[PDB]
Amino acid sequence: GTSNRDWWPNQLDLSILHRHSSLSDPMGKDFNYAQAFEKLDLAAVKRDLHALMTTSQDWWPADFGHYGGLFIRMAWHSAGTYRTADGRGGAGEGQQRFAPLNSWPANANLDKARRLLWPIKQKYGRAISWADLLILTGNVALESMGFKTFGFAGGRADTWEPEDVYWGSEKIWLELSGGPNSRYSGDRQLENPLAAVEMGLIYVDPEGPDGNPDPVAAARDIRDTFARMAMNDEETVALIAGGHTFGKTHGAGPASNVGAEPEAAGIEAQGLGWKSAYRTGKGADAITSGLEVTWTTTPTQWSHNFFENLFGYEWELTKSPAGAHQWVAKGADAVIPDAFDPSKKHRPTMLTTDLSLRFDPAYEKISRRFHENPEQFADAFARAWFKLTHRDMGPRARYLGPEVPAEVLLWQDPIPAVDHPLIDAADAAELKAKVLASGLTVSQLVSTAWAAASTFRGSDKRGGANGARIRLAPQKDWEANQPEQLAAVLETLEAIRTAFNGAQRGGKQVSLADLIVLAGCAGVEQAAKNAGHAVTVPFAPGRADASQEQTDVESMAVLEPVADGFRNYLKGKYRVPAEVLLVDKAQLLTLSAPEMTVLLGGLRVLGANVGQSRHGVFTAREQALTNDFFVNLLDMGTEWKPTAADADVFEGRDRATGELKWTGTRVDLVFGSHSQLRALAEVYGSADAQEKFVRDFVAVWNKVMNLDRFDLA
Amino acid sequence: GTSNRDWWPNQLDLSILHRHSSLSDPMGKDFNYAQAFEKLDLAAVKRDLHALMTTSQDWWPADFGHYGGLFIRMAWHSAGTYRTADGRGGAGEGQQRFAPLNSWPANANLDKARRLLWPIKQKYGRAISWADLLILTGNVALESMGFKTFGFAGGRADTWEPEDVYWGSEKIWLELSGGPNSRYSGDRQLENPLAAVEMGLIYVDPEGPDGNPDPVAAARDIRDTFARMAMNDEETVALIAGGHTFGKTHGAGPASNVGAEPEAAGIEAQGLGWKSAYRTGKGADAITSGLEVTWTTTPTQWSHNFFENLFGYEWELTKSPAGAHQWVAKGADAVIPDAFDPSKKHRPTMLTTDLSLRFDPAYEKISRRFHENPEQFADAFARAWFKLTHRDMGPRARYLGPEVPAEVLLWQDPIPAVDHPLIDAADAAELKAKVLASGLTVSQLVSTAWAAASTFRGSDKRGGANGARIRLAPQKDWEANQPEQLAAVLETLEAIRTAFNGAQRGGKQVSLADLIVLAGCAGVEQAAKNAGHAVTVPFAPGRADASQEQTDVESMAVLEPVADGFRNYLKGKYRVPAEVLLVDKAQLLTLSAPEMTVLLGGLRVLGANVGQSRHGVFTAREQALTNDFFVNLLDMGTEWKPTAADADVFEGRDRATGELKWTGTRVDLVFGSHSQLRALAEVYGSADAQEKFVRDFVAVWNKVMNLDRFDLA
Ligand code: HEM
Ligand code: HEM
Ligand SMILES: [Cl-]
Ligand SMILES: [Cl-]
Ligand code: NA
Ligand code: NA
Repeated sequence: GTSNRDWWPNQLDLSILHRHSSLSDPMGKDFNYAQAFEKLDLAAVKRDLHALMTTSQDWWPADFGHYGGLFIRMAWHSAGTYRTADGRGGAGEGQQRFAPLNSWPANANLDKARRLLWPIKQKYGRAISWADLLILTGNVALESMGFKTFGFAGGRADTWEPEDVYWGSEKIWLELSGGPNSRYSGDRQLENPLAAVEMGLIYVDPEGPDGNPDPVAAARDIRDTFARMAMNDEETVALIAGGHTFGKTHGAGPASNVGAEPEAAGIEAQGLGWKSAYRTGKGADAITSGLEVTWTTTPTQWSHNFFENLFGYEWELTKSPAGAHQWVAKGADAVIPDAFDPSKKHRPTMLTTDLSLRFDPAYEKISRRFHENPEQFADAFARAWFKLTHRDMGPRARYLGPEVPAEVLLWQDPIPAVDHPLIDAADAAELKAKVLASGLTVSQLVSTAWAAASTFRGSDKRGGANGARIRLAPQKDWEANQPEQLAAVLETLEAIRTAFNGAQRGGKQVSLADLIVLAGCAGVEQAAKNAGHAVTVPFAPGRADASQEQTDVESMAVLEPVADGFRNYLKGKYRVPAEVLLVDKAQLLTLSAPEMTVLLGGLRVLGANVGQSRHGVFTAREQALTNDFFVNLLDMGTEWKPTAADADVFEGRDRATGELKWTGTRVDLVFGSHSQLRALAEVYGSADAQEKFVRDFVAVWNKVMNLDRFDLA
Repeated sequence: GTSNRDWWPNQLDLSILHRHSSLSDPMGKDFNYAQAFEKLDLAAVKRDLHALMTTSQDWWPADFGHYGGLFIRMAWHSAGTYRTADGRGGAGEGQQRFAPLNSWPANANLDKARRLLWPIKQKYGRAISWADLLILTGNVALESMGFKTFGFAGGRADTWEPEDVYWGSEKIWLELSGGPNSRYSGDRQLENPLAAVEMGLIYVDPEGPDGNPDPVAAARDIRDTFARMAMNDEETVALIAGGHTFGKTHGAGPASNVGAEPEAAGIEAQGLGWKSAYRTGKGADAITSGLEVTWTTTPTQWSHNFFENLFGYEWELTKSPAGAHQWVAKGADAVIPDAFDPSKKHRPTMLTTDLSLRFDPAYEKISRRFHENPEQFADAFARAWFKLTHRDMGPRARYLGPEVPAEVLLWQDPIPAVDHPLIDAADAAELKAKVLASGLTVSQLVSTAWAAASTFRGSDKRGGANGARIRLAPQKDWEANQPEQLAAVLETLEAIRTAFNGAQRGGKQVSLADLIVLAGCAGVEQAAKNAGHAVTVPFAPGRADASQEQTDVESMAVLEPVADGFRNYLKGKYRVPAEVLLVDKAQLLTLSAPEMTVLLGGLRVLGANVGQSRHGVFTAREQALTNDFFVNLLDMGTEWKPTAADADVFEGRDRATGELKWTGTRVDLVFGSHSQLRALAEVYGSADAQEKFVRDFVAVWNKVMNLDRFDLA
């Protein structure tokens, strides 16, 4: 059946903005997962999970009689898809249970792991999400095997369809670099936003880069991909060596014995995949990655044996029974237990990427320190495990249940608690009048609030105006934020703030975070008045100001908007067309297509463009809140053509005279070209639509202003 | 970016069930288009459209100084995509303005026609939909040129994204038959549900079948496609000759001059396409189809000159300036006006498909009668034009405005007026108790009501339980409806009805249509009580009973369910797997994926299967409304394998013992296989889900019962 994507494979895709509708959700529209979770008997769930660890099922027998290593890998892979570049992936949506991740080659046999958990899921129902369950199971696996975890938070609501993520452009699973759709160019430079070396891997190839078994070059891939997952060297070594303290890999026979992944399997497979024709196809005969490595002498118990083995032997390159590259300890005795036959022991083995932790010089120093100081290792691994499995959960306000660690961690972008009365409505009116009396213009107030609030992304719930980080490094210096203009607004607002706060009684004070937002609201009000409309814009106080010391400058860098169509900004030339980057930003903002449309057309007329660019400013009454963008964009009296200087800038001329009326970019003109966007623009450009436009603009403006307000959840 | 559809191109696509979300709709959740339309000054809109007909724009100059022919073609094409097989296509959703239909080669230059109407659309805003405006414009065209239309109804609400329609499997526009994705097999048998001879055409190729200019063979393709659009020979001849009374074709130069269709065009083309390098690119130089024919001596005035020319000349095969096959009158004088140069005239010309109306012997008889009696022609054309443009609008209850024709037409599947008091809540309770006391079983009652209500399709708003047509030919004899069992139920209900209605005063009576639905409601309540749960199922009276004489038996044939997964029914073996046909049915029923899931699982345990098949009946308490379908389907204690006799029937055995527990079809087991469906089944299969399951089942049951209830809109 031929589709629109077949005929016009490059047209923009707006269905990414309309996922996750109430239509696909089986829960009623008022269901609140946090409320369900908070009444869960978490202790009961944990007891059942502890029981499960050693309850072997014959359709996928437990190695060593204990599923803990399998479950650790399952939770690690749940979390492991995370990319800092866009915040997409991670554990927080339970996406391992849907395509494509349920069928990635690196997730082979995790279908079995998930299926082992169905009885517990069934028993507790909506009070524990799959998303929470995968991580809690990993925690219980660790605790069961003698490792004390740093804590756990619930609150990951389940989702009900696949998330739209760019995972790469290869058309072949596990394609090595340099193909027609390579993710690598130059000196092994991985394309942003990707954080894995091959399509269908988590981070790196366990055999080495492009299959070449060099530990030193593998380390370079490890460092790069883990950094793209928000992890530094100490965290990386702790996580790899911690995880590989447990369990084993599976490669008992040739890979050609393994059949179709879950999404390809027949209907009778009932959602499982990778059925194997090798011997019994399971247990002792399992094939998952094709590697056959068991790291420690006690694979079901926390130990310090990983680093003892890593440093205590020299290593020889060998092949598994499936033909994959791996390492075996020279001259060792058979000291590692077999998973099924108590009469069999094996020599210590390692992956190429495990050897990276000894042969990369920076990792070697950490590894040695961990070998010499095992308590350091344990604490680092516990902290890293917590970070790995919570890094996409957002502010601490979203963390639920009795095991949330009290310690505030820098990567959580912490926001101080408020410990004073908040401004009320009379105070808000007094502050908005002060702001408008200061001389700050509508363009300045809207631009500033926009810059502050629009760093939010719903993928990992980072960013937003809470914290007033716009005033700190690095946000204060981002080009899109117009650092010189920004500084002047902030000084004026800080003086208003100081004067208001110094006049108060009791402890009442306004934060700068709240004042930035409220000043934006006053801008919008003023713009509506400029257009002859009375409009009140809603404002909710309660934001606090974070410090520079609470603000990791290197972690904040990934929030920098290099493309922000809402301010007609593009920091450089990119291969993806600007209108696709606009839709991508709208998705991170949680906007629908109508919301993106209304928002952009209003911002253009309020003066929110970077540098005061006239591109898309289709009005003769700038700083007035009108639907002029739409009415003028849709006027067939104007003809548009690209400029000779720049094919991405367009000139709009009177059709009859030739006279220049406007200029615009691709992000402006898409609204007149894309047949779905244009249908939305037509609603707002109609004669009956001015009041609708104003009211829909205020609603979407407020939405953006509140995106990070989980304190009001 | 590689997508799930790239990796698994045959997996089932559930996003067809989740279109039209409140996310994508720019109007607020409370917008009601009928309430807007009812206050539109339709007379004023028509005056504006009348003026537009002779107000030429220089970017697309009006042939003859009159846009009427262009607008008639536009309205005809808006309607002309309709297929009776599934009800999909037609003018009722305004889909011409979205992909793919906006860019079909047969719709070339209708982009210009729609753009001409933006000022009016803009002026009247949400009070007239695009969908209604396209049709209205064609009526105003006709009226402006001296033709009396049959009437007009508003009420077609606009849509905001493309509909999911199977238009064929070809990957090339206008592909000739016999390719690797041919839509023809056997002796020129067009595959169902398609109603056009090539991809991107409306009905037929104007040059002849596969480009062969034989009018006799063309006539076969005309008859077949028009019948697949619900039009008979009289109506077909009336429509083709009626439409070709007006305007002209456009083929002034070679087609290689014409550029990209709108969806492929550059951003600067602002939604238009087919830009032409031939001379001025427009007006006297226009190229649309590549044909260059002007049919009558007065292309801007209704006449009977089409038939005067068709029968008063002999015709010679010729070529247009673009090389297309067309016909010219032998020996004729230059009597046809030129569209722009008042000093130039031309000989009469015709398409191959126009000549079909004289050289097909059946058409020739109708065409001669129309030639001799042009008043017969005018009335047939007006009736056909109304039917064409309204055929997908649904029951007459949906028809809005002051020009609705009072004549009731058989093709409307008309429902008599109700002229008596309706039953109240106490009456409904009395009737449900009588029905249950009669001995009719839960399975009988549920199956009967399901059979009656589930003929609805949202594509053209035909079918449903209103009318009690289940008791008439042909519904009473459809295999899926189990004719002998259905007859026994209907006799019992008719006796209850007679007794209740004979006891009343005051003229209160209950229709059989209502009692069929009410009795199904009693069954569902009884099933709930069998499970230990008291629930009330909502019921809304006001359906009426249609007669046999008010029922077109041949038009009702396309509503027969040949595949109904909700009753585990497949009338024969099809190319398309049964789970794909289930999703197709659910889309016609307007169900989401959660709604489809709940409904199916509940119908399985109520005894709704055709023939009392055990397939999918995963319960030991049949006729009790429980979630047993889901709990048993999801039990990993059961292993599934296809049977040797039939690869589409599966046995479920105990994994440990081999003992046979169940049988199922593809439609049952897809809920345990597809990863999104399985996620939904898991919710309803959980230990906390009995209350939810019952509530959600009752709600979707009531939804299905009420699909055709536009009297309650
Ligand atoms: C450079 C990074 C890493 C690579 C290349 C890697 C590679 C793999 C491979 C190839 C397997 C075998 C799959 C199979 O055949 O069953 C595996 C197993 C496993 N990995 Fe990793 N791993 C990495 C990091 C991690 C991390 C960070 C953790 C957790 C903290 C982890 C925990 C596990 C465990 C527990 C197993 C054993 C599974 C079982 O017992 O069934 N690994 N690793
Ligand atoms: C066998 C069925 C039919 C065929 C093959 C056919 C074919 C065409 C073609 C090839 C064009 C020329 C497009 C262009 O070059 O501008 C056209 C024009 C047109 N057709 Fe048809 N047609 C059919 C039925 C109808 C029907 C049912 C009507 C309306 C009742 C209709 C009304 C028109 C009008 C009014 C024009 C002139 C457009 C103008 O003036 O711009 N046609 N036809
Ligand atoms: Cl994601
Ligand atoms: Cl459609
Ligand atoms: Na994420
Ligand atoms: Na339709």
